Amino acid sequence: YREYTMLIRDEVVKMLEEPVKHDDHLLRDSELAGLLSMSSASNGESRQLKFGRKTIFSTKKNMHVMDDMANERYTPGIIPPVNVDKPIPLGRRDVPGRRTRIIFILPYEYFIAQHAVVEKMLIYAKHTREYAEFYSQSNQLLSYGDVTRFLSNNTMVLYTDVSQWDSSQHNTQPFRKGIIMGLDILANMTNDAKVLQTLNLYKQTQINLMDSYVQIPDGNVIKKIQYGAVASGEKQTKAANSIANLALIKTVLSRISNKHSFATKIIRVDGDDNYAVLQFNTEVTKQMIQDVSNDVRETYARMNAKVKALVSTVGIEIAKRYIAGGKIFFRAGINLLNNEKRGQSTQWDQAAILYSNYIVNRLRGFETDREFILTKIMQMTSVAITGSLRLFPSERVLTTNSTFKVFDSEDFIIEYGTTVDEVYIQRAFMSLSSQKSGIADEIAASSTFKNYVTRLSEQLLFSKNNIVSRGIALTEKAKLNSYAPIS
Amino acid sequence: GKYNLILSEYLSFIYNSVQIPIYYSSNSELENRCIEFHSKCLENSKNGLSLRKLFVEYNDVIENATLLSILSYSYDKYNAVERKLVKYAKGKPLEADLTVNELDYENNKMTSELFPTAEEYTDSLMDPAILTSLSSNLNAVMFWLEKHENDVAEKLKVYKRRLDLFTIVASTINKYGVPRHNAKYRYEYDVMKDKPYYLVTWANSSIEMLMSVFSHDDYLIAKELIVLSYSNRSTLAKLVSSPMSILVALVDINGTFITNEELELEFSNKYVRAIVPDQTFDELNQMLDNMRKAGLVDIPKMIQDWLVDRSIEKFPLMAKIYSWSFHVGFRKQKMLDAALDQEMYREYTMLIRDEVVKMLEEPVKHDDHLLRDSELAGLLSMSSASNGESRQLKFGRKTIFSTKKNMHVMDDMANERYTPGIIPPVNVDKPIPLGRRDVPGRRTRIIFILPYEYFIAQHAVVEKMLIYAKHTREYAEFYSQSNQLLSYGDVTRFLSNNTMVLYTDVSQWDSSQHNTQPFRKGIIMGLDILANMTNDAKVLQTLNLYKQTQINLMDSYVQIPDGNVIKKIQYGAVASGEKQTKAANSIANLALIKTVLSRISNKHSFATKIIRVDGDDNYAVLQFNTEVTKQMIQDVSNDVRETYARMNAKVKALVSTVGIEIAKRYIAGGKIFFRAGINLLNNEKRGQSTQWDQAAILYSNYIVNRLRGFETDREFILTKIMQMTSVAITGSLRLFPSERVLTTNSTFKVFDSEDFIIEYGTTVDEVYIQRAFMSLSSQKSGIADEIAASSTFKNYVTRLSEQLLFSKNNIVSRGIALTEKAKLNSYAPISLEKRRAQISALLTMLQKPVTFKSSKITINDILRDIKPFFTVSDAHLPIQYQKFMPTLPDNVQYIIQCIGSRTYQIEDDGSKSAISRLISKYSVYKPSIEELYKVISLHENEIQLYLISLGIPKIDADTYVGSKIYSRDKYRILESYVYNLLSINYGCYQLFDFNSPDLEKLIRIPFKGKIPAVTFILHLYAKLEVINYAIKNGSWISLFCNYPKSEMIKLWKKMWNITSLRSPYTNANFF
Amino acid sequence: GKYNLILSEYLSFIYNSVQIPIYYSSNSELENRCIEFHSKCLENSKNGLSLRKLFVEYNDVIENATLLSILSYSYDKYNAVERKLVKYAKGKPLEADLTVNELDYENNKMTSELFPTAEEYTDSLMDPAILTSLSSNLNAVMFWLEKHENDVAEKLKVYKRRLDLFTIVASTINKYGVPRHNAKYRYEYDVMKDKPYYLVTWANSSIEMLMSVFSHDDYLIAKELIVLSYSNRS
Amino acid sequence: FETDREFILTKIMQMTSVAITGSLRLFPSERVLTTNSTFKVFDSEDFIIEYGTTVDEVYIQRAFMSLSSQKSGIADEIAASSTFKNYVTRLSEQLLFSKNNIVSRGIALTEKAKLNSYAPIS
Repeated sequence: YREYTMLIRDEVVKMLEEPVKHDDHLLRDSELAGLLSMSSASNGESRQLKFGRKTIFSTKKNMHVMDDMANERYTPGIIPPVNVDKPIPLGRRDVPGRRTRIIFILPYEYFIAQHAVVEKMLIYAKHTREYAEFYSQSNQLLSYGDVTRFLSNNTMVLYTDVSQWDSSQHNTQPFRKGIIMGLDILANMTNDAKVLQTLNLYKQTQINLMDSYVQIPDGNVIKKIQYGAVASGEKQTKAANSIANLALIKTVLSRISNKHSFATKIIRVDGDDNYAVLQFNTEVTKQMIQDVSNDVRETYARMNAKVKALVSTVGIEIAKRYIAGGKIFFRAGINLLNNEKRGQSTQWDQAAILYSNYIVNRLRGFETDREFILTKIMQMTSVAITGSLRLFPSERVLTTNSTFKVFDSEDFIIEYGTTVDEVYIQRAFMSLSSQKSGIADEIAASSTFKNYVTRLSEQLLFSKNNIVSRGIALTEKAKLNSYAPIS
Repeated sequence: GKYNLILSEYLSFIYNSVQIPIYYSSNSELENRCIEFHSKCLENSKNGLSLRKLFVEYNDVIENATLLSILSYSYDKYNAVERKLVKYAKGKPLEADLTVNELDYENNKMTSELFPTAEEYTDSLMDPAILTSLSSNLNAVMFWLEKHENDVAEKLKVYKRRLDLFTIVASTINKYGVPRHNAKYRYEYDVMKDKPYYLVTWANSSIEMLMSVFSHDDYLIAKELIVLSYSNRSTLAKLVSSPMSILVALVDINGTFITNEELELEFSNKYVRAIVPDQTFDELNQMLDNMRKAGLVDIPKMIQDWLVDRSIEKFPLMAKIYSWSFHVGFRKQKMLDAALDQEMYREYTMLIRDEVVKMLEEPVKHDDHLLRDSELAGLLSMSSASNGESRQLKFGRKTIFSTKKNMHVMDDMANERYTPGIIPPVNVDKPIPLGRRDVPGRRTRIIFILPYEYFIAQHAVVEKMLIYAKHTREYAEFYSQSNQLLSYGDVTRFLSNNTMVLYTDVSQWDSSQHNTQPFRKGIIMGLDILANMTNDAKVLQTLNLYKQTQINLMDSYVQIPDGNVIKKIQYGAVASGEKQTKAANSIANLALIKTVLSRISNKHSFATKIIRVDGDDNYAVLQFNTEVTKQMIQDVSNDVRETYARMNAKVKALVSTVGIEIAKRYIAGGKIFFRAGINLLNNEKRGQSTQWDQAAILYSNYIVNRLRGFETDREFILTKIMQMTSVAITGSLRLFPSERVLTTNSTFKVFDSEDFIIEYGTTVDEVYIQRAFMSLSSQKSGIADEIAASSTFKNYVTRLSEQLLFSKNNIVSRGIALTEKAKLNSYAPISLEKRRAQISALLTMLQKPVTFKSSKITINDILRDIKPFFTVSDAHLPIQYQKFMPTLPDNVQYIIQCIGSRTYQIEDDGSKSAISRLISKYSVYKPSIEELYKVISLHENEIQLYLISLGIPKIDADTYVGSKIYSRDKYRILESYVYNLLSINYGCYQLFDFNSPDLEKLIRIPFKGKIPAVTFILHLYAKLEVINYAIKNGSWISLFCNYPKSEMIKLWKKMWNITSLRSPYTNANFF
Repeated sequence: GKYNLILSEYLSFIYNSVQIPIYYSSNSELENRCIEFHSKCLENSKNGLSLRKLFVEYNDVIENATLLSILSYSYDKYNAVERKLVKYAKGKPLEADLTVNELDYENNKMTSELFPTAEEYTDSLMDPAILTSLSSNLNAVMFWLEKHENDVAEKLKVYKRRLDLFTIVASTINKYGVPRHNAKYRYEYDVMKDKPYYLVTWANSSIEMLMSVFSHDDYLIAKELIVLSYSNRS
Repeated sequence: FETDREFILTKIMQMTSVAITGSLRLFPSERVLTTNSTFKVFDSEDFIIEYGTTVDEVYIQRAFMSLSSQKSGIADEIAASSTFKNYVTRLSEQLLFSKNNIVSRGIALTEKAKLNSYAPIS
């Protein structure tokens, strides 16, 4: 894993080489940025809180910062240990046709110590084609065209399914070693306390992780076993995962070269799949593909990693898209009548979501009869005013472009008030669009909210910032509803 | 989307006895389908039948319509808390060591002890003051645990920690039972009588903290504070935080950002060795010992471990502690106790007077119109004036208990009582009532309650003072549009191995009985000097009246309560409550440091590189003609402290070479840090906000904390919003508003469906609902209108105008009336009448709309138009800027790493426009951005009269109307209005450099025509879109725009017809 | 933001017998959460159960949504004024020197004197003409005093002044009781018949002025005008 | 003259509230009360006027405009009699030549805007 981890570290450095020496303001003030980002942060345990003179069960990580700051408990410089003493709760992600995967549940100190670095990492990715997921504003079509591009009778394509490898206990040591090693190299590049502070804190996240215990339930009881594998839940997850996956293919591809001579035309990563089109100084024979595939699989095997290493000359399949016959294909299996998890959406939104799902499927392939969908919307939107009187909303109410719009009167086509009635109703609907919450206001009434906002601003403003200040408050008052008692 | 589904779990969790979702839609056919589905659902449920078949029979409704809210038919008692809590009462209750609080009542005794009788009890010492219940918090916490009782790996560990801790709360609460809350969310005497007085507030703080834990350290910290706080309620917060000041000095600086000539943060590679003297280390040991001798164990140990290497890389922890110490609650002691704490000043007072003069030197000689008409300006300002006693009033034929100072002016003017030339004496005869301000980890401070004559005699002078401050860097709080980042960069700037920094904590000095004489003498002396500079009666009248405020103050008695009785003691200290408070306080604090710094010079020779003030802290970086030695720092600090001592002033004078700490921001390791302790489940005081606004405020608080450091689990916050927003239509039927209703940008918007990211109606439904919500946005008050019907209101408005207008001012006149009709609601009978009435309209609103005569356009409508013309394509941005605010969540920090950040505020009021300056140069009136926006959108002929109507000279007024500058001014007014509507200055955006060269490249926009308006919005819309994508993806996207020339004209019309959406809770503005 | 919370004090102050906040939001998911929180709150209250647990279970609603209004379930009679006022009726009622007004009816006589019979009475000479009640003003004034009964330093002095003066109003009004207002916020003949005709308007003006005092001078002024106005009305 | 702002807030609280039952009053919130609309009573900070900046304010802002102007079952019938039609036409006949209706539509509402005054309509 010397070759493998070495690339992971090096990739980390490039992504953060120029910013570190210059002493990027983002790196220096990483704490404020991560703090601000919380709205787009993961999730933590549904802790207990008190604001003013009441109690709540908020699970949102941002609010935790509020309770902690207004309680002298807030201490980001000290990132909670994720081991036997204070293990990691657990979250999950289900998907049809695949073993269930777990999701960590690290506290907020972790997101804060990871937002700036990852964000800076992504910018590098943003302009690097190897990362087919980030590059520019690129859509899946660009990725599709790139593969067919070099396909010729003298070049074979190779795709993989490193999903299991990303959680292989073997992977964690290298993965963590490389990230930490790079942070070390970057730290010996600056003399800025703010940056070094950030460079160091990120390093610690990896060290605490190196040995992480999991609060795994086992019935109405909560067991507590160890865990030497890497899971998702960190900011760097999606970004760092790619770095590793890209690092892996580079390692396998170079090793196989020892035997056959090719030419790496393109190399790419995409979550749980990494591919590459390599050209050969001669025509591709069945024997050649069989040999390379074997050499590739054995190589993957040597690194003790479970993977689906296939090889072709005209097509590739991966989790997001499959190119069969030179044509681009997308899977179309989004369960419509069985959701993955019970979120916080409402029955109405549930329907608008169902219609959204239906359209995506129709576009991709699978097509549930539209009459059936209309029926569901009829069932899902209706509301009862009495025990023997339901009120089924009309098509105009349902499709008119508003905050309650569920679908379209003609799939793929969006209409806009053209008649007087549509506009008459259109202006009328906006009225009762945002109705205050007898909780979302009082919360901004406690010293906690005021201190948190002011505390964040005091290190963000100089003059009379209120245009900025007014927005930050609503930024929270827009997510706060999440909390059951408010939603 | 996860919020709507999550809410289902919460409801099913609480209720075990139906859930009738409600779907709406812009689509007309679907809408009838929605109504059928809804109607059948009630029938099925009120008949005890299934509903699975109905949902299948309405897949279109579920999948294609929007969820409007979820009805809940229940029939228990909402006493599920008593039953659920027991499962967690397995632990052993906590016993408070009633021998910890210096002040008896600060101890967590049994309520029946502190208050033997009901007429003696007063939740005035522990009131959460928040419109949410303890049972709710307990309920919310239990819901999370039920949901995450099976999580695995690290997620589980969070549960084990959360599970453990919560047990401490459940076990203790269980012993006394779960206190019942009344409608006013207060805690009466009967419930409280047999329970540990400080129980309810404690549970909120413990719940707030335990639901903010993730890593092991969070747990020890939440655990230690949770436990000690139960008994210690007067020094835990102060003790835990205290050492942070010394710690900042300890770490060196490996590369930091500074302030360059263009006053923008610039990355510097400079290195500074944090050298500290031996004695300073002992000072820190004592802080640790005091923490130790006070019960602490693990937290002290942590700092101890940190001190072995003092690596900024492991500093994040020290920060979590300082931020966490604040979430222990508010130190709410008895008013009297708070009140009780309260030759060589020639140099000191002399500077205070001189500073006062400079601020008012040029204006006085010229005879500034503001100084001359100070009475009208102060009168107009009343809306932004302090507060006075809730007097008794009569308007027309009724009676009211208004506390607002402006209304007092109305009663007095219409009663011949109004007499500003005679400012009420504030002594034994007519003492000063009292107000208060509580803060975690600090002795309670009092607030005067002077009448309105005082604000009026102080608005113009202070306002003129501030303008001077506005362009003077010494006052780090006022200078330009400066944000805290500029202040941060200035300190690191000169830091070198030949210069030591010095910070102070003059908070106590500002209230030291010693201070009042000098402070007042200097202000009065300066007024005397200024008075002998003019011959203008109006100005001299104003210059004199201000002087008197000081003289009446010199000897001020306080109406201090002492039980159900109102004592009346003296008071030789200065307090807040005057206009000049914040401004004058700084003058004094700056005056103080100048005095100490000059005196110390007598010994060592340095060079004052920078000097600054900031409320209760003042600092300075001084350079030395040689390398700084530990001995040198020890000597200077001593000389400084002794000097502060000579002036008999209690202060925290520290000294370092690499870091500084102060009340607003601490710079440890060359990196800028902000505290993150805003209590979420325990408010300071019971304002006039509503339950809904309370929630939007809570979410605001949560985001600020996340951004600063502390992070309460977002799921918990969602739960609170679910509890706080819901409203009952019957005694067994609550109506929980949906996620679309809650997050859609409106006057009821509480949060965002993705923190740090603001959405805008893009679908037909969002807009359909968006236009619908605006309707019932402002509902008349059967009080706020009649009040404008009495001769009082009419006389007051006319009286103010008669000395403000000449021509037909009504554009100005119409605004002034609403200016009052917008605050008037404050008065309980109006806020309560409007709030209660709003519920009937709101409940009905969800029911059935479909009939609205929309015609008004907003940002939602404008932005929706531009969307289709933007072509997005993957782009890439490298991370180049280092980190300086290490706490920022990774997704937020990433944007700064790529595009950078600004150390300035974006003009969002039009204050920097030529027309505004002209209106200000001659008239004292001040039209808002909205007024400037409406006025600018007028015809040249109309605009000319407006200026005349206010007083601008015709020669000058005519010159503007034509002039090229006016055209540009038309562009600037719109810019300020637009930025205001995008809160570009609040939230997390205030930390983003929106003019970043790096961000600008990602946007592509051809100039179809030199039309500054449209080119502007397309660009800003382009920038916001790219930033938001960055936050929600970690990758960048590049946008292209081919907006047709024809489309631009249609869009141009829309730009001057955008209305607003009030919701103030959204307030995230922290630095 | 202080207005919404202040309103809570006022409601809790007036009602002692529930308060069901109502939150709305543009966010759709939060909105359903708001509805759940609202629905459960009615059920808990109409069943005499707590609500502390529910608020914790809806922190998102309190913190992130907007307050739309605050419902109030009461069951008394809104006659809390009679009871609260007595605490302040300690002072000695004022007696109007009916020998001050050149025009007889300008004098603050007993209504039954100026208008012996009901068909003769006419509030046309003292009608506040405002759609607010005297009891409300009295109620509002009492609320402020309860809230600022412990203020310290100079703030307290404002209270002492406000406290003193108000007593003049409370003491005088108490002697005749607090006049009841009808839907039209007018003052009929029966209520007025045994009270100093110019009482209601006077109380409004006295209340308006005493709630406009701050400095010592304001007090003497509010005090002198308040007293002389009771008899002098011309 | 300055009446304590807290007192004024109290009056607004009393004056705005509305009862739906005999034992249930509905006190409108601060957002409902100060948000710039046809029901706006005051400002959350005297002398300063705000404008919807958050999504909620705008969401509510568009919603309030809806029920802003609700027809009067009297102000319409009045324009239905020959009297109103004759009066409008009579005034216009000596004011117009071509197809004036832009002007004509306004005159009618000019009256339909004050007509409410009449008690039975207000």
